Amino acid sequence: RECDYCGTDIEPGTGTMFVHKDGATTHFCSSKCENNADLREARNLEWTDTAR
Amino acid sequence: MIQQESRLKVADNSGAREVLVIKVLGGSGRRYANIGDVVVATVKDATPGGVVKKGQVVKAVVVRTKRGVRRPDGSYIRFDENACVIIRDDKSPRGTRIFGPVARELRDKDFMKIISLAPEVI
Amino acid sequence: SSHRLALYRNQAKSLLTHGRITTTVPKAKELRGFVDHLIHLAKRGDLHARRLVLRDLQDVKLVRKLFDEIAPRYRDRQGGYTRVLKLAERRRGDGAPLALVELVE
Amino acid sequence: VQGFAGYKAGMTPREGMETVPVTVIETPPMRAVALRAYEQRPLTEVWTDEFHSELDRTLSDRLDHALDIVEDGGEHAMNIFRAGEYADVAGVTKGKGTQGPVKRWGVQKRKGKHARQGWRRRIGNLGPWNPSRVRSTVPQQGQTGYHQRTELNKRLIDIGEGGPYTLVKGSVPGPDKRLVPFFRAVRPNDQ
Amino acid sequence: AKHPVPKKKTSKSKRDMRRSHHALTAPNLTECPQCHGKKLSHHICPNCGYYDGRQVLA
RNA sequence: CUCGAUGUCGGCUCGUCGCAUCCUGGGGCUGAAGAAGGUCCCAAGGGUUGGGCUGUUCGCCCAUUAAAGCGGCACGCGAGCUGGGUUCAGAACGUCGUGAGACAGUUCGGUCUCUAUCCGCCACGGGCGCAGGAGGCUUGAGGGGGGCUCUUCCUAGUACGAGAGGACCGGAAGGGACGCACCUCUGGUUUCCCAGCUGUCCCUCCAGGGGCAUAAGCUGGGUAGCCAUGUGCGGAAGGGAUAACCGCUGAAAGCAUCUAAGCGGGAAGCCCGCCCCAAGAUGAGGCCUCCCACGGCGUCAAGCCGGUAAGGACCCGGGAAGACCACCCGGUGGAUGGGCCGGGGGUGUAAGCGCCGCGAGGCGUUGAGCCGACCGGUCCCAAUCGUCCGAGGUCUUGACC
Repeated sequence: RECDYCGTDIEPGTGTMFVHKDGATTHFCSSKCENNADLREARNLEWTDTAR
Repeated sequence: MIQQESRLKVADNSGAREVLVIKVLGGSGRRYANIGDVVVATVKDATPGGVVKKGQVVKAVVVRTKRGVRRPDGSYIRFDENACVIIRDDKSPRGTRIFGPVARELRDKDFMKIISLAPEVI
Repeated sequence: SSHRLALYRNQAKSLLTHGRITTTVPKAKELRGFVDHLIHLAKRGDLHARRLVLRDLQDVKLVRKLFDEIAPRYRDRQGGYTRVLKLAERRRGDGAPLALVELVE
Repeated sequence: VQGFAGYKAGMTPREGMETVPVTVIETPPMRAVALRAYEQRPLTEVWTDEFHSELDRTLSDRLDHALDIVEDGGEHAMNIFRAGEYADVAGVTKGKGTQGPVKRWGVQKRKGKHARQGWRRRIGNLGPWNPSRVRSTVPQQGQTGYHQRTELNKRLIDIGEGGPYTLVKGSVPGPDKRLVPFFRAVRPNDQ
Repeated sequence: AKHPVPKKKTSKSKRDMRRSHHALTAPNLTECPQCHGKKLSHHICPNCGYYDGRQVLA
């Protein structure tokens, strides 16, 4: 994928994946993805695998 | 995780909305309701009297907790939310339908019923 | 905190000026490494390096003085550019086993 | 020396089939010093110098098979401990020190409305009026960090030599890496 | 606010006994490097400057 | 006994007994088949949950559970809180009183004090001891820790059973509270490590910084150690002596009787076993590995001196070792600190120049820069040189060379 989108990344040959309601999702990564993303609009996201 | 009066929504339709957590079901001591687990709480509020109704003595189980569940697969999983499903003494749901995904779990501790109803089980 | 630094600061400062002062055991034991460390930077020697060293010390004269001045007299070794020497006596009322330290020379 | 033992490698988990965390342990054969027997009279420890080079800087199976390696010349490679086994190890607590009746000993402290009142840590009480002064009962700020700790059901998973070393099933060696580890599988229950 | 205070004349005896475990122990000092004399085990001095390097006065 | 004064209710915490035992095992009983109850004898090990409303305990109610015990110790605990409350003056009502005041009727609010001496407890050092002087290793008498449990499965839906049900016996698995230990995985830390920021003073103008804005001014983040929300693990076997309780062999009662004598059965319980000390258990224990008889003085001079690095120490340098102390490793024939150096980790691509847009900025060089303890090299630095103390081998008896 791309930490869902968070093109950064973090935590070994395992990692981990957060998640939201509605069969929707959020595979995941670092404390730079999280919080931010968990609170607005992905599009606008830069740094990473979006505003790449 | 999830006891006294921590609240959690529905994903099925039983006719609920959210529910307060009385006891963690199992036996004495015990202090925790983790998906798969089964809770002894009630309605904090439920639709316009579908079939349940606000403030209704209840029985529900575990399927969504942002407490993060460590998968024997040294893996990790969690959710943006915390809620579960009602039940008929017979570990049997009511909501005819599901909502947000869930986790293998259930299966492991009995419930298929939802296991599949679920839009997606993670 | 802000004090740990400050110290290292003025001490690092004063020192380079003389190259061996009189503070107690520890005090010295540290002003070393640091100050020390700093050195190793005068050694690096450049835009950056300087922009640091100074960053703390704050002061052309020196800052430069060392980077150029001493730095060299050291360009060769491997850290240690300081020889922390304990002392014989002790500040009064107190009774603190002060000590002296210099730039190994 | 009746047993087998060495020091703490460290911990980490990884692999398996579901996955599982253990700990590494260092120790070839720390030679063989005499051997336990109270024969003809009182016998226990001799010393026919054959040790290191520094050591004078300070100068019936278990023990038995020993005879095997302790007469060989001294040393004795460790590892019967094989594939899937339960010895037991006795670490050394951990210079944790003298602490409050808090962690030292489970206990609830200064509640709320007074769970702060620049108040806090400090036991509740000692003894009643009539009973009698005190008991040797209620612990105290009973220092820790030095205890001769250990445990049980110590299952070893695997081992290999490259350097004689052992992989463990759940670490909790007690003491810290580079620490003094001694193992055994005492009155095992999982047997 | 004297909750707790002694309760029985401390007993000279004891008292002192207490003050007993106390005691000094002369500076372990050694003798000059070449300074010739007695110095603070490990240091130059108003007799030295040496050690190996003349880092002092007199 | 106490008024030259023992601070009283409930709560909190920390608990400790006891058994008439609530849960838990073992039993005999039943109008007990099963299953589940009832009855009573034996056993306290361990254990016996969240809320509610009430100052309360008590108590009723809510959801659990195997269970959700009775009572001791001034209905334990104020020199340990609580301090609501009954129990200072206010002041209120109601209430009696000509009144004044008043009330186990009520209602608002109303100053619980830093320095433990002794005994006592938990802890760590100092002696002095254990009669050569010496470092290393073990025994444990005797103490202390811990012991609980639900549920799920085959045996089996077979015994029983008209049926709806549901076994001893025998065996898997999971989980609950709990405790020991431990960072790997997880999560909380991260007072400066790294990054973005607005206000300001110095900085030289720009840039590039600097304190202060707590003791970091603010925000994002963050090893290593500590630490749970998290990791292993544990409460078991089994051995012996019993309760109650069940039997055998058989008197006295030529017939019976667990019975005095003889022999066995039988418990979460005692003893042992499993961990945790531990001979200062003055009965100072064992054992191995070192040291050898030095000086001169009136004596059973077991008294004064060089010693033996056997040996230790002190001083230095260091430790998840740590209040001090004691305890551990090192002391330049060293890698012990720091230093440097690679390595990892961490922050998100720097200072500069460059190239696009009036500017703001961007894009590049550049996953840059900068890096606090984490893994490991290298004598740059700093553990130089030096002291002190330390044995000799007490008396009797005998066993062997």
